[PDB]
Amino acid sequence: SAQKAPKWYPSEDVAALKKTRKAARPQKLRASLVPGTVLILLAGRFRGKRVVYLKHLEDNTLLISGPFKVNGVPLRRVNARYVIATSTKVSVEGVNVEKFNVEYFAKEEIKAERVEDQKVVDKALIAEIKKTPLLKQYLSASFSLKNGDKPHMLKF
Amino acid sequence: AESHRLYVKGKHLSYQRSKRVNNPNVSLIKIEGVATPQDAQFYLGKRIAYVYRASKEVRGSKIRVMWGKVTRTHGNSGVVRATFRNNLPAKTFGASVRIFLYPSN
Amino acid sequence: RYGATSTNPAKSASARGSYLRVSFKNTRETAQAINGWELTKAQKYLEQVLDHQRAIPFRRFNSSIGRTAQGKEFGVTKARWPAKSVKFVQGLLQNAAANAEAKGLDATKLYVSHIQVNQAPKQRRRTYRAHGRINKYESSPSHIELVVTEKEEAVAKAAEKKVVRLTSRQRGRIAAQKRI
Amino acid sequence: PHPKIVKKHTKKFKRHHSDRYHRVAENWRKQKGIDSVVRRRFRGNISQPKIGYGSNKKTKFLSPSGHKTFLVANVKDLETLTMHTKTYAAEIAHNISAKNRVVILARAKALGIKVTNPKGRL
Amino acid sequence: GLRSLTTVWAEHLSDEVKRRFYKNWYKSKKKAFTKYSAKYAQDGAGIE
Amino acid sequence: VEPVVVIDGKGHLVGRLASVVAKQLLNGQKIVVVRAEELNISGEFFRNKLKYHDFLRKATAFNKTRGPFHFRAPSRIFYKALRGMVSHKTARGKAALERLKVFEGIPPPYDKKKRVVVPQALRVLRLKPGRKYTTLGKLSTSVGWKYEDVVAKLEAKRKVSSAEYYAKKRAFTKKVASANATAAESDVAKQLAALGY
RNA sequence: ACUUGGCGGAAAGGCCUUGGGUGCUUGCUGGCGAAUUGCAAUGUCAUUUUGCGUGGGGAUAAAUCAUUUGUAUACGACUUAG
RNA sequence: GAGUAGGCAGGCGUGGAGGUCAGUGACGAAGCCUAGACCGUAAGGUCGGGUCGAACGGCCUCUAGUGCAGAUCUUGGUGGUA
RNA sequence: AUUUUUGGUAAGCAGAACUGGCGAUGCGGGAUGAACCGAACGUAGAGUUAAGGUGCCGGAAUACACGCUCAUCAGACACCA
Repeated sequence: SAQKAPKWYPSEDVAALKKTRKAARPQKLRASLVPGTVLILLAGRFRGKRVVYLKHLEDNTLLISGPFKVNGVPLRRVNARYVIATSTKVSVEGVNVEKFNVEYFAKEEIKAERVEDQKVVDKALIAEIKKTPLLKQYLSASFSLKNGDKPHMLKF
Repeated sequence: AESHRLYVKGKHLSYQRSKRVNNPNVSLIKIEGVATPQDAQFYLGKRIAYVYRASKEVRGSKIRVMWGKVTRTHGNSGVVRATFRNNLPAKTFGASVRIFLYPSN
Repeated sequence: RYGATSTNPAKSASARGSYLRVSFKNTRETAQAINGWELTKAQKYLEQVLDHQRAIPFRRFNSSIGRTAQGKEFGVTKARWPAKSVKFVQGLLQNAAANAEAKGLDATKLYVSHIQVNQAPKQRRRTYRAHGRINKYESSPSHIELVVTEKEEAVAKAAEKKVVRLTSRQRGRIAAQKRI
Repeated sequence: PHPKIVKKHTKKFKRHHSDRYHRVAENWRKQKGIDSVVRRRFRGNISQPKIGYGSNKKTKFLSPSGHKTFLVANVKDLETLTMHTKTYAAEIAHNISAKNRVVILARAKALGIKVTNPKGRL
Repeated sequence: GLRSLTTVWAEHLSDEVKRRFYKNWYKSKKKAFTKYSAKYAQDGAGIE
Repeated sequence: VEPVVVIDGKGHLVGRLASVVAKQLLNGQKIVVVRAEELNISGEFFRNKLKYHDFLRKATAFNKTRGPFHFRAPSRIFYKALRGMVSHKTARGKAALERLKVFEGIPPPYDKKKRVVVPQALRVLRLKPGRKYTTLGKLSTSVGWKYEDVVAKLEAKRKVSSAEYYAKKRAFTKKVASANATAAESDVAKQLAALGY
């Protein structure tokens, strides 16, 4: 005997968890995020881009696409904690976003369907945009903080 | 074109200290262009990072990042308190940090 | 046996001198003046410092000893001419060089790679002090042992790779800058 | 399964003036001086062992693995942790011969008991 | 205070004042003010 | 805000400026002070002379070398008053004072750089009209500093050349303001006056 | 990147200023491209100290010791000489 | 939930002793070395690597010439001054 | 040590009364200090405060408000110099 013997060994049978009292409720998105708003992206590949808000998803992310023919941003998920909602809104009463769900962005080069349905939504968006002056050039241009610019003072 | 900025320029002033004793867990950060606690309350809960350059490529790049978040305001004159994932090293008193516009409003 | 060496025993010869009655402090300093030299420049230097042309720079055991101009060579102010030490290490340089020839090493590239002076057991005499006291009067002999190796260039060349680990974001940005 | 292990004081409790003097070992010894700054607990001196540092009773005697270490001499001693594999980690004693380590590691993997030491003694 | 803006010499410095700049003189090649003396190659352009 | 700030030390209170500059340097903002010989101290010339003579007499008795060095220049009087307000013995303090330069007058590169002031350390903004003040140009020389009128020559030269520069810049800015005024009553100018710019 | 005349000595090492050339221009209409960095991860772009091989220009020494002197010298050092 | 003097309790460590683990061990006991590891609030315990060469350990109990930094302590050795 | 109090010119002197402290006590403050102020202490996190402060050293208003003071020996926080 290098070590004598512990007489009591614990019951290595694992216990069940207590019945958790918290069910998932639908997200309270801030009033400033209305489908059709132009969002300044804050992080990722497309940080400091201008993007167009299209749909709220099941995953509490935003289905957005700054039309690929303005800023090279495809139909994408974006987190709402990484956007600054501008006070400028494009009319989105001519786009079928009902196609897109969470399994659409299952990861599992680019798929032919994904490129064509990008072009379908892009046609409707760019038709709505070209009405308002300078808004394609705005959406084309990227965002950056300059000197004298104080985020807390800057309205959007 | 020239500008690429998507953070505010913070500076590591000091730690939370007494007249003598210091608390290296809470680091005091001065944000550029903030005056009062009212102006500072925009930046409450934001993500501050300290970007610095070592000489050894660790996992792709020689640049390393020490992450934190703004906890609350400090004093009367718009200073904030920041807590970092790992505390700051103190040799960075006067070094710049980046105050990102993460969790947004 | 023979304190830590980082050289090749196939290309080395050594020489040992145990319980040699020389000032340990003087013979440590002659050894540290001669260390990392060619054996030819070393042997010549030890005959020069016997006939008072160059001096052994005393670096560690350099307490209240007279300054000298022959120190300026070594960037010191204080140097000396330990005849006894220089003669003992000369005897051990020669004996090492003989072993290095007997094994078959080119005597031209032969450079002293290791030289170490340890302390021997102290030899015991008694002096006689005022008011009828006895004191110790101790010699501090030396354990000298040196190594001479053949010089070889073309090393390091060393060592390791850039066995890199990346994230989806890193690898994606590499794939982007390539597409650009 | 276990709660995330915390240790309130990780670094060792070195005896005062163990750094200063060689006669003094760093094996913790209570400062019983009448003027000792370590005993009187002045701002800036070393910290002393206090029961309050005591590790959580659910995380106590667990390794980083999450297994209570059990010293094992021979196969007879290993064959006691058979219904206790989620609970313990066999550790061969320092004085066991290489051939006896061959037998234990064979039996350890055959029953499915985690071991911290050998290594196979190459 | 005052500071030396520049000093200009004559091309012909005697072996007297040349000896000044050496401590083992008679081993030297005595090359002091060779290039400076050769700055008088044309109508002392560097000097004027 | 700027990478390096340049402060015109003229018409400034020594200690007040020194405190402002001492905090800037610890926060890690590179600053140069110039025209350090036109600094000001509250109270008449004689009071600050006596304050200095009280400082002069303070020396190490047993070897007057290693004792407190009494630096006489107005730049070095400011440096003393600023090094007082920083923990110069610490590595942070050494690094903090490394971000500072002080000059008697406006030398090169700074001769053609923009010069700021610190309103909370201006004599004109702070001292009650009626109170008497010192000029570090007169005090510094009365206590030892030799280069009073070397700096007066070099400043008088710089101010002649910089008056010529300004007279050319202003003569030009007349043409720029006139052409910008004749750009108004344009479609673009009315759209800008609507957006506020 | 190159030329013109200049001006700057306080730390001027920088300011102007010609003609030219060669690029870009969001002053304004166009036409393609960008996805997959997958919902963020600094997501790398600045400024130094550089030896390392290339291929071009350029120049081709001194000091120390040992010897010597005595304007100097406890020893160094100093001043000499070859 | 502080604590000198002080009391009491729970343990850690050492030389031996009775019992037990049909304990470990020349395929390497004990000892020593280890900017290697793990456990313990701690006293301490355990493991890896080296050197080494003949014994030693866990546990339940018995027993004591049982734990050192101080005694201008003892013996022996070693220094700085040098 | 505040208060009452004897001797003594007096004392960081000698001797009493009640209480609170140091001794045996760390911690925040009075720059420093056995005794003063604030608070008494297992190991941590968060929040809030005490006494004390918030020009700079130094965390924190070169805060606001009404006055006074100019000193060729200014003044600046109780015990306490």
